[PDB]
Amino acid sequence: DNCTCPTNKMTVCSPDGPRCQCRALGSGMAVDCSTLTSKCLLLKARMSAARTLVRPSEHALVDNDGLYDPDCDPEGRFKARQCSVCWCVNSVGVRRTDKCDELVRTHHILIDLRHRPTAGAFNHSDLDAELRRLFRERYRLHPKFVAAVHYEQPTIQIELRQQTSQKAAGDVDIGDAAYYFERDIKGESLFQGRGGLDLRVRGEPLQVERTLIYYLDEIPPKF
Amino acid sequence: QDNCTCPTNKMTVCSPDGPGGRCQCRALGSGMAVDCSTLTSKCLLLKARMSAPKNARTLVRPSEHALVDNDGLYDPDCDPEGRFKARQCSVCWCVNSVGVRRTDKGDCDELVRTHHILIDLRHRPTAGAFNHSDLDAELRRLFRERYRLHPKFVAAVHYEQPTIQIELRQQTSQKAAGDVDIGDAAYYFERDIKGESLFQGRGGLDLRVRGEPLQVERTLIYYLDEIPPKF
Amino acid sequence: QVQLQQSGSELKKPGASVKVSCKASGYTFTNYGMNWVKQAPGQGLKWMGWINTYTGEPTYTDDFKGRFAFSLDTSVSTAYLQISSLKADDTAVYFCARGGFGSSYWYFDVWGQGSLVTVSSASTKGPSVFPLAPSSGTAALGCLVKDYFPEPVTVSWNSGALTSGVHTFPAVLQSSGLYSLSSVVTVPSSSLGTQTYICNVNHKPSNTKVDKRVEPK
Amino acid sequence: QVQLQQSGSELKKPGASVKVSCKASGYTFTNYGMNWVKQAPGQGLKWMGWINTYTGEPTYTDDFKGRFAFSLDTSVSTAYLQISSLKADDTAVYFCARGGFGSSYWYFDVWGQGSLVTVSSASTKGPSVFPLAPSSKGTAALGCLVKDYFPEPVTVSWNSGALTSGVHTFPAVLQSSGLYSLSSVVTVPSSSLGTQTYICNVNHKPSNTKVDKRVEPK
Amino acid sequence: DIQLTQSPSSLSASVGDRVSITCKASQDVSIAVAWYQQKPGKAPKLLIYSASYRYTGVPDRFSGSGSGTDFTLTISSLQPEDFAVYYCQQHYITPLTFGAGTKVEIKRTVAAPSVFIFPPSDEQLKSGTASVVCLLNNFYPREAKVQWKVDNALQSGNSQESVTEQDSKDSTYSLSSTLTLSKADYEKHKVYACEVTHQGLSSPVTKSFNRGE
Amino acid sequence: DIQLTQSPSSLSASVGDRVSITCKASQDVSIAVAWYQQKPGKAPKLLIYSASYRYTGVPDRFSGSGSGTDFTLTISSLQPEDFAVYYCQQHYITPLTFGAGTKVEIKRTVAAPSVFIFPPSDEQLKSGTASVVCLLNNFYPREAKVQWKVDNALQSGNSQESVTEQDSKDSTYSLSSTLTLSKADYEKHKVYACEVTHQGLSSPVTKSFNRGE
Ligand SMILES: *[C@@H]1O[C@H](CO)[C@@H](O[C@@H]2O[C@H](CO)[C@@H](O)[C@H](O)[C@H]2NC(C)=O)[C@H](O)[C@H]1NC(C)=O
Ligand SMILES: *[C@@H]1O[C@H](CO)[C@@H](O)[C@H](O)[C@H]1NC(C)=O
Ligand SMILES: OC[C@H]1O[C@H](O)[C@@H](O)[C@@H](O)[C@@H]1O
Repeated sequence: DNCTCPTNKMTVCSPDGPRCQCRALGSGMAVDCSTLTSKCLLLKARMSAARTLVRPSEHALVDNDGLYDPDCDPEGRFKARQCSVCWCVNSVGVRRTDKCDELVRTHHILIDLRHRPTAGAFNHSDLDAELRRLFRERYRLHPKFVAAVHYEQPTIQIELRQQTSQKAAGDVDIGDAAYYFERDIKGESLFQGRGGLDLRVRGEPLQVERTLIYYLDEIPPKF
Repeated sequence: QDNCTCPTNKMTVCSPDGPGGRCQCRALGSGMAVDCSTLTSKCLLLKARMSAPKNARTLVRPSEHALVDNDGLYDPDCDPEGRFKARQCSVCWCVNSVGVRRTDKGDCDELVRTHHILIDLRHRPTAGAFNHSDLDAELRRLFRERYRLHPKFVAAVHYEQPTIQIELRQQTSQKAAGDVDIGDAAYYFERDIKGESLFQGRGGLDLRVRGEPLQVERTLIYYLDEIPPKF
Repeated sequence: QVQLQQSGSELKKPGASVKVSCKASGYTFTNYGMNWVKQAPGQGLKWMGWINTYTGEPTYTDDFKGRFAFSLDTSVSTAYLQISSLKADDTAVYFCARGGFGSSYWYFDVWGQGSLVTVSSASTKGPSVFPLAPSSGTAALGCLVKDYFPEPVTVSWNSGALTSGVHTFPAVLQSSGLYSLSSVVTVPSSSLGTQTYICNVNHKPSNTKVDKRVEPK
Repeated sequence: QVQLQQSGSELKKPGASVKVSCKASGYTFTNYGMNWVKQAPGQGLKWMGWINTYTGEPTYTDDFKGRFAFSLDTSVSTAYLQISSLKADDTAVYFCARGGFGSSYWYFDVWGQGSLVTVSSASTKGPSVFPLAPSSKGTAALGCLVKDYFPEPVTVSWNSGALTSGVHTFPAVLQSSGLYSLSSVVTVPSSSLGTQTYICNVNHKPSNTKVDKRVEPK
Repeated sequence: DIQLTQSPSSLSASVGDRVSITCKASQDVSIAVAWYQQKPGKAPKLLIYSASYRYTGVPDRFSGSGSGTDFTLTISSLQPEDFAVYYCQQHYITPLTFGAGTKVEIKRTVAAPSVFIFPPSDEQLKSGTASVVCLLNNFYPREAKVQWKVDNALQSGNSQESVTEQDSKDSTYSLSSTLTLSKADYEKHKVYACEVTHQGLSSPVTKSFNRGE
Repeated sequence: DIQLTQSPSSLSASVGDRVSITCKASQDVSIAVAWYQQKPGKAPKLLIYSASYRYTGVPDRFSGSGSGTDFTLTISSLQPEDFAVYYCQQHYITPLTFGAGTKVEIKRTVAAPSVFIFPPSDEQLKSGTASVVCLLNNFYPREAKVQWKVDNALQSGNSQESVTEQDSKDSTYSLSSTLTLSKADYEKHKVYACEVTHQGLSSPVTKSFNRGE
């Protein structure tokens, strides 16, 4: 009965237009709720949001590059330069230089999942069909941008491929689809009203134990 | 088991080729003799994993020019005691005792100890209810029994559904001889959570709180060193 | 052998409560959500909400909040629908139907057989049976079966020897809260003077059995 | 009402097969492993192996593999134990017992009641009943020897149940013939001999054998 | 809620025909549309999910297509077991919602109703109520209009209709219209007429009587 | 496999006694040792896991300690319901293994057996077999030796023993030893003797008979 934003729960929605209007948390930008939101704006939402949970020390180290509140352009893309210490980032916001003429697009993504061993049988055909269904239906990615699915039990790989010339105006970007998928796998749906990914293959609910994601840019990193 | 095994380290080769035909296990990728009744150092385990002969079959490898959200993996240099060498390298940096980079990359006077570790686990929401008391007792039991960590080094457990936190604390001065290091327990725990037990013959971690299984969806691990990192 | 087995038909007065059960067998109950779908008489399907069997959490819709409650007993793989403060437009078949835990699995692959819940203030009453007499080469004649509760009545003609050309209409619920139907048959008009036509009406809830002769007036 | 319910007792010939079921109720079957434990008559517990109900994979031990098979039907929350090429030393109670999937949960909290499997080439046979007569030479002892029956059990009473004090009916022994035998004895006052009559009432329901044997001084 | 506009509400077809049913969603739902079949007295059965994926065991003459807002269920060669009601459903977001249904019925040639009118019986009259019944027998297709006039005054709100399902032998419908009046109202008037409009009739048909004749 | 050496194999104790049962593992098993209790005809019940953790509902008097190779189950004050068999189990690695069990039995004062010998009946002899029975009645503790001599020759391999469970009234045991011979072997010898050694007897007791007396 109220306004929702199916493609972005990190919003506040009110019937304010001529009509539901949904604004992104942490920026206030109006959101198109019929397509995926850019990873850059979703990171700003995440960073703008503890009870007895402790916070890590500002001096703690992690085994990753560190989370940050990025700068986005008026179309919601990462600004090419992120910053005292500055660096260039690609279209999924990953640093590609050391600490920026253009925003280099990530045109190929490798997603490597390992699932928990399970009694229900399935094979590559089943996985290929199901993951392709999910990427079109849940992540709104056009079918041609899933390039390949690979399976060697218990590892699943999905290759996404989307060259600049092949991405039409309005197409969901593989980088945003990959981010929504990554968060879903970690038990955080970014959707509103769509439940979880709830991956099931040939009828078998699957549990993913480990996710690795590799990003390949149209221009190589300069390190 | 009918043949030799190494309960605390499956990244080994075991032979009844020891003195008097006794069992002996040696680490893969380094060759260090392994004590199969205590945890192997993280450094030597990383060397074993890097040495692992993968058969990709139809899986693809990431391109050499591909970027990752991580710092990247590498085969570390370990000292004769199995500790990370302070410097890791043609480009170089210093690491702390859990092998994490704590300086900028250059071209290291001490191995700075990681003395506090925060493990943050979010589990899948479940109908089964449990409280802090249950979780605290169960994680302490698992750290003592599975990882052989003394409970005095589990400094705290926190719980705000569905997020579990474990705080490990351990000064070098607090360690009796042979005590398991929190850095090694944390690594075995991390790999268990990712569905890769480093034990041989002990199944998975199989975390349950009231016998009811929990499914971990998201893991974060934070390392605090005895001196701050130098970036 | 994957199946959902629901409880039987219910008849309730306005203001009462009802609890419908849905017993799963042949699969792991907590691997799937349970959905509740309403189908009023002659109408389409309306989704009421669902319950996550793994978390126990119900989700209701705006039209089914407050006096509707979804619950579970996982130990016996059963889901329940409770409706309180019943009113007449709760009269419907209620289905339970299995789905997943997110939208790419929120189609329903396995369904219960449905539980009919009828809400009425009427009391059990047997029908009155009136002739629809053939008008003074084909004639029509019939029996009007009026003012009964609850459903059903059965109607036969000449104890089942006459079936050709018989139409027994679905019952209609009148504004009184009682049901009414007619049963008609077309016969050769030449047969009115010699063949006897009797409608046999049975209303088991009231133990009513009526044989009504239908003759030209 | 967390429960494991096993199938009933089995009697098989050497070379035959048996399938024991273990039905779980009151909990989610695929959340727990199912373990199989053997207990031969008079002996201790022996772990045979287990089956991971989530992955479907059985793990056997050196002593229980080959002609032992663990399987499942998760649709009816049931685990099965199949033993083929049965031999007499398979005679035992088999328990199913629930545990977890990793070693810090590999202790058994919920157990089935056990299924007795007896393996024998013997055919049904009622006992012969012989007197253990009281010595002709305080307290006397007398008895009935209940020899060469199959299968178990026999029941024994004295004087139709009127005599209970001082009765000992021993557990049966399996003889090398494959037939069971037991004795039932009673101690009585020496002075009662010859003024009190003593009759052992022996029932072997499998053969419908009913014997009343008066025991007298010879 | 997402509204689904399912068309047509009914269609007639013959065994062997190709049949298409459409579902229009009120906003873009990607490919998240399912289709179900339902027979009388039975639960719905899943046919298609995610617009085009056939559920296990569904005959391959059922197929689905579409994305965004417009979806189509196609039955390529209709079989007797396929005469039923079909529903689309969106599974894009909660609340999950359904189209209003499409009844697929058996095509036959046009048949005009035979029309009969029945006065109330004397037995009913003495009880206080008069039911007047107009019967439309064995007609096709279903669409039919029945109007009551009492001393030439068009009646509104005091009649109820009932219709059979298609006859198992000749695929026609029959229908009754029952006009209910108190005895007192019934005896205030003389001429009772029902007027039937149906496409197999060249002109509408009236059946009438005088009360007490 | 990890071998568990469980000690003692049996022990006699009184209600009120502190009872300790030990389990030694053949290699270091961390704290991964469980203890079970089993009564006749029943499944085992879990008492303790991970060496010291009481399972739900297990009374406070049961406790566990130990780590590495040496473990102990303690019943701080034995109660009437605690006479049973107890087993340790390691749950450190697969294959899971058990100790051989400890039977906890009721202590009472020493009671020597009454000893009786029974020749074969004439009826049995007609059948081709002779059973000779030696009875030890109402003795405590359980340990007893029964030896057969036939014309002074010690017998081996041709007897079987059976023992009752502790009597519910006086806590004693009774035992039979049955010597079985063919008729032909039985009639080759005259003197049949059973000799009973038991700590309640200052000297071993012989009961004997002559065949055919
Ligand atoms: C993967 O498993 C699927 C499902 O069992 C197999 O699909 C079947 O394949 C045969 C032969 O092509 C067809 O006749 C069946 O109709 C298929 N069934 C379904 C449900 O798709 C498939 O062949 C397997 N693939 C491989 C490479 O092993
Ligand atoms: C936590 O729950 C357990 C089990 O229900 C109960 O025994 C215990 O007292 C609880 N503890 C606290 C601190 O609430
Ligand atoms: O703490 C467990 C408890 O959490 C929430 O309140 C709900 O998800 C319940 O269904 C569940 O039983």
